[PDB]
Amino acid sequence: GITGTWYNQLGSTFIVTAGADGALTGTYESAVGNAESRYVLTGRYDSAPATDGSGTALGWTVAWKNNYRNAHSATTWSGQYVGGAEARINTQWLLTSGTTEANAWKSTLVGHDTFTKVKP
Amino acid sequence: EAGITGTWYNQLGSTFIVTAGADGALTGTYESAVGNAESRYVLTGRYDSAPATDGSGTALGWTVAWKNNYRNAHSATTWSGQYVGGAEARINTQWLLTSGTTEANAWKSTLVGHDTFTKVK
Amino acid sequence: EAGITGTWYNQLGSTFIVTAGADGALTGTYESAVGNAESRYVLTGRYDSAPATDGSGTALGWTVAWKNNYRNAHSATTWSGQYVGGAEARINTQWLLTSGTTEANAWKSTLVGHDTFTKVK
Amino acid sequence: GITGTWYNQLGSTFIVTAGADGALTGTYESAVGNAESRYVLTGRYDSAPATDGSGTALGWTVAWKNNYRNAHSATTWSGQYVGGAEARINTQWLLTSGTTEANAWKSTLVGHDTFTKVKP
Ligand SMILES: O=C(O)CCCC[C@@H]1SC[C@@H]2NC(=O)N[C@@H]21
Ligand SMILES: O=C(O)CCCC[C@@H]1SC[C@@H]2NC(=O)N[C@@H]21
Ligand SMILES: O=C(O)CCCC[C@@H]1SC[C@@H]2NC(=O)N[C@@H]21
Ligand SMILES: O=C(O)CCCC[C@@H]1SC[C@@H]2NC(=O)N[C@@H]21
Repeated sequence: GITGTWYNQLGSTFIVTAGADGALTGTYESAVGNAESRYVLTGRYDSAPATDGSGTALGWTVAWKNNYRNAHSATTWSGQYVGGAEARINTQWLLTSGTTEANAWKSTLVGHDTFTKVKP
Repeated sequence: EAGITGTWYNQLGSTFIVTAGADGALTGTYESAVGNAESRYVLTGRYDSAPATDGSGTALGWTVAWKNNYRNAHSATTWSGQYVGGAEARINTQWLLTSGTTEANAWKSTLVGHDTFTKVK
Repeated sequence: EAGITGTWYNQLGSTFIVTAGADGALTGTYESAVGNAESRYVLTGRYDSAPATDGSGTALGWTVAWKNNYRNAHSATTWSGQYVGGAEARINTQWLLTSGTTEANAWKSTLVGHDTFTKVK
Repeated sequence: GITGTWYNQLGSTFIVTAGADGALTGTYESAVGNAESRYVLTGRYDSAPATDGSGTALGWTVAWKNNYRNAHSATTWSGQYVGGAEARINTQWLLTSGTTEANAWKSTLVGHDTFTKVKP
């Protein structure tokens, strides 16, 4: 299932609980960037996916402020969970930093992360 | 926080009602004017609760999974952006809408776009 | 084609000069108002030369590599979007700006945004 | 170098020539979507990359019209070439379909393709 401890290709750790009615709640620890230790995350997932082989849509957010650091930024991940022997969460993400209006054009990074439950 | 909290409408005519908590939480409901959607959907997200004071926006994001007690689109949108405060407050965003797909169709699972929200009263 | 061909300016104040060829080619120059850029840069792209006639936009895209004979930013932007014709013609786009990075920094190589171009005369 | 025949994770074939001063010219054949046979592509790349280990920035466009089909759409790929024993081109892409104004919100797909010169 979605609940568990996940790792992406960068070595970041995503610990999440999927509530029965669609909540995602957990913590995120990034291996890269202006980040240290765990950050709060919240999100949502489709708690009644299609029964045709399709993945389960989901998304979550981290604001990059915790007791250690504040990067004045937030990332959202949007993607789908694909169950099976080697379960996967495939995502695309948007990292927005707070900027002035004149620099808003360069406020948002985009990328893609794939998660599995295999520990580095 | 008082800044973010409130009712907002985007260029499509969608409605965003949000509460910003002291801990960095965003909670509320979203009603989309378009797509496979009807009525209100739960949203949850996070914002920078101690932002820069140097004329920068406040970073934030939130998610809606497009399932409520009336419809299920088997999809989820995330919005990533910044709140720009002041008397004409704005939330400027980019978003990713992922649909659940089969593996063969995963290449076409995700739409991208941008929404600008205006605060109402 | 006559529609796309011309001079266009975006919300940043950047300048796009383009010629649309009968074969679907776009050629021209781009001058950015912002970033690690000065003067004009070559652009090349493609457009749908036989678009739908049913009130839909004309799909198109183009690339600028941010090297000219005056500066090199070691980066490239692609714009993907549609031309909306008529007396107030627009090109509405989303873009991806990739910088060359080391492998360890590749996760932060790409910016995303959106530009709207207005045709001038 | 960039010039050559490349394949992505979907099995699409990208045949390209990198001109000395920054042009990319070639053809693209997609394994998926509303597409058959080869399509014209053009793009640009950094013809004098940094000498610090960094990749070479590049991008290209395909409009999905050829003598067989017209999907009334265009894709742009933005990314970097990474040389070495197993050269790679890592990209993110935007696929815009012509739409009415009211449907423009759903006009643009986003994804990511990785290319190598290894034939399936
Ligand atoms: O530098 C920052 O502003 C905060 C840390 C951002 C790290 C990002 S989020 C997207 C990507 N996936 C990760 O696991 N880490 C980076
Ligand atoms: O069609 C779906 O799968 C569900 C509805 C998605 C509607 C989206 S979310 C991004 C954009 N902004 C809105 O206010 N509505 C659309
Ligand atoms: O800073 C760079 O690496 C080169 C200049 C990039 C400027 C970009 S491209 C997308 C956006 N639209 C513009 O008109 N300018 C910026
Ligand atoms: O369906 C269409 O509108 C035309 C074909 C699009 C296929 C795309 S482009 C991005 C992705 N990478 C590929 O190799 N194929 C798909």
